[PDB]
Amino acid sequence: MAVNLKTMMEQVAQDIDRLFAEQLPVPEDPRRRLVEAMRYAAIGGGKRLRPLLVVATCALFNVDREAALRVGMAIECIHVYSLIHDDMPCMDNDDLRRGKPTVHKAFDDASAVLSGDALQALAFEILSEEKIHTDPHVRLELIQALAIASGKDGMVGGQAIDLAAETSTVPFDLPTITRLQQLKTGALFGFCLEAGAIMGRQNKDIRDRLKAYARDIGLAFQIADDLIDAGKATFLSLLGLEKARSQAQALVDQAIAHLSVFGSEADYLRSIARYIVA
Amino acid sequence: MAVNLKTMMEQVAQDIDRLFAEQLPVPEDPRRRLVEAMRYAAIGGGKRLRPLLVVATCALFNVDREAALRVGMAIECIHVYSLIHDDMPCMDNDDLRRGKPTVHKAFDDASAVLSGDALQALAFEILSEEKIHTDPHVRLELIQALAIASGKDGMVGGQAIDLAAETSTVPFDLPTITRLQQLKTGALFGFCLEAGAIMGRQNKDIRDRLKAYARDIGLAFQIADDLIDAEGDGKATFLSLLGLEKARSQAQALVDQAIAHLSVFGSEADYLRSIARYIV
Ligand SMILES: [Ca+2]
Repeated sequence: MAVNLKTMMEQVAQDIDRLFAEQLPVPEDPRRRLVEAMRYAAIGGGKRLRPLLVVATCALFNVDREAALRVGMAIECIHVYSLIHDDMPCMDNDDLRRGKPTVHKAFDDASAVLSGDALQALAFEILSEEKIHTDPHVRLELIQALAIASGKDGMVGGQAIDLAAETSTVPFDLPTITRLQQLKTGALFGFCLEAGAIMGRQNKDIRDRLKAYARDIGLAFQIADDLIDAGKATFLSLLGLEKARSQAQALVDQAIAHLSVFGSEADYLRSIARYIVA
Repeated sequence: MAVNLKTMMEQVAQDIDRLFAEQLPVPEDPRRRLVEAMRYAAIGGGKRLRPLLVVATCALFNVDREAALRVGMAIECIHVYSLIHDDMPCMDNDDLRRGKPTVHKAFDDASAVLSGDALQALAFEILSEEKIHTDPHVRLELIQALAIASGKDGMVGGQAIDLAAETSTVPFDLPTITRLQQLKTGALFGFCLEAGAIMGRQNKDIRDRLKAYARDIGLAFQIADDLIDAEGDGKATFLSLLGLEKARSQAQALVDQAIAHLSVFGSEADYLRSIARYIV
């Protein structure tokens, strides 16, 4: 099961890379720097957790594979742009990323701002195209979901809470850092899973179960990260080492449990929760 | 015509303020600052030129007025976020915009980055809702058009060309600054006019006439801007390249050209006609 996953992963990574290169031809005009920055940030980089989730979820319902990949690129556009902006000096001020210089270092601050801005627009351009799905109602569902997942009630909202924690001398509580995770990383994860239910025209019960999986692995992910990282409150600082470890493991079990109404079609999502999140 | 135009402008301004206020409730969780930054930028502008164009174009056909206004809010999301990101120290460093301190000044740099980021997302959320149009294809057409108009092949692409001009010692030529305008400001104007055609379920011939109007007023607007800014005093501009007399006459000709695209409409197009003349 870990081998079928490790190879799904590689197929996904090379496909997303292909899609981005194809989506981002370098224009023969002064937009050259902008698009080269977009390609620099979007191509080659991450392990494509988000496109992977989209592909693995769409596989529950035998969704058109190609369209599933493009939805993957759309969510990855949002993820990548968020990283470009997060890395900037006024934010996390990071010099490196994938062992490679961040956009504002390789290019400049303004190029980082604009390349991120363009990638957000591109996510919606991609989702909007007819190749995604013939049912227009479907495409609208994906677009509304992504817009909510990306903005003030989603990823950016989470970024903002994180910024508030860093600039406040009042330590946050467990409910607030939980809400922080739900928005900062959980919104995009939730989109990945929900996109599958949408692409498959599934019912509320199935939609709810997939979003619960996303909810639970997202939290497990952050708890694990709060452990790996070792002044603001964290799951480690609030739960302590022992309970944080046990709660991360419990969340993984829970995430898998949400998929229990599925047969073996849900096996990729099971593996993702273990051999990646755990 | 200018009298009704002023009235429409004041009305659109009030409506857009109402709509943004309703769209942006302030949470008591730590997202408070983000949303207050969004409200600060979006509310109490602001001539709302882009909402005005949407409203005046939808008026050509039988489009629900509140729906037209919401599309106006959506395009204004893109415009406002673009100003927030443009004012930042990384870009133009403006501490002020029409007597109003910029977001990074009233708040901080990080809040300006995020409030702009959230506003771009908000534009697409707004367009996706059924409130806009019962027909799903109308909404999808608007969304596709906005994403193209906003990104690397639109507004941000234009922003990039401008940034390239400012950080190079090689003066751009007429073709390049023409492309610069088409993208930097022309793309959003194009959306405003095309949105009216889309909301009105209009044919390709009508859509093209409207986009041609946007193209012409957008160029005229930039030429007039190149003129205005010069009156109040080294990258190439329409003024530097064309010279004073040619830039003046071309701005004027472009207004006439913009209006001529509307010759197939009756008095319902008077707002758009006035707006074009106003852009001078
Ligand atoms: Ca600028």
